[PDB]
Amino acid sequence: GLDAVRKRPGMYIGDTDDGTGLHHMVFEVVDNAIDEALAGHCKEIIVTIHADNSVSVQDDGRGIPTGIHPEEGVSAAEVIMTVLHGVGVSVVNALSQKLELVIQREGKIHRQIYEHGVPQAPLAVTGETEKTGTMVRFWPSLETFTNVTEFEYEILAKRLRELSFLNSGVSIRLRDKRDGKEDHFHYEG
Ligand SMILES: CSc1nc(Cl)cc(Cl)n1
Repeated sequence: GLDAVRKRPGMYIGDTDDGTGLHHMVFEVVDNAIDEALAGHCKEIIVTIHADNSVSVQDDGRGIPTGIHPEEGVSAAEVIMTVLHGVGVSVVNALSQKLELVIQREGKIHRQIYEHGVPQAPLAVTGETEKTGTMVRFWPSLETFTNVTEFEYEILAKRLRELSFLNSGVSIRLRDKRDGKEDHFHYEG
C-alpha cells in the first residue's frame, strides 16, 4: 500500500536528504516512458523542469490503458498509479504533493489529479485528440524531501545522455523552463 511508501520513503526512493532520491523520482518515470510499448515506429520522450520546480515526463507511446479494471472497479490507469505491484510511478505518486496525469488514447484526452497518491476524482475525458501518449507531471512532497529541494538540470542531462546510448532510435529532449536551457539526446547507431 501507498501509506507504507509515505511512512518509510527512503526504502522506496533512496536518500531523501542528499538529493539522490529527489532525482530518482524523475528517472523512475523516465524508465516507464522508455519501457512503454511503441505507438508508431519511434519514441520521443520530453522531460521538462517547469518553473514551479515540478517535472513532467511525456511520451508519444500508446498511452496507459484507461478502461475500467474489472476486478478493481476503477480505470486501469488509476490502478497503475496507486498500486505497488525499477519500482513504479505509484511510488513517485506516493511521494508527490501533487501529480497530474494526462493520457491520450483512443481519440480522447483523459486527465486525473492525485495528492500524496490519493486521486482527487475519477479519471475523466476532457476532450478529443489525434495524438497518443502519456504525460505525468509531479510536484515532490516537501514533507518527504529535505535539504536538497530543487532539481538540478546537469544531473538530469547527464543521466538522459547515458540512457540515450542504451536506447537507440529514442529521441530524448530535456527542457528547463526556469532559465530556458535545453538539450536533445538522440542516438541512432
Ligand atoms: C510518459 S510517462 C509514462 N509513465 C508511465 Cl507509468 C507509463 C508510460 Cl506509457 N509513460
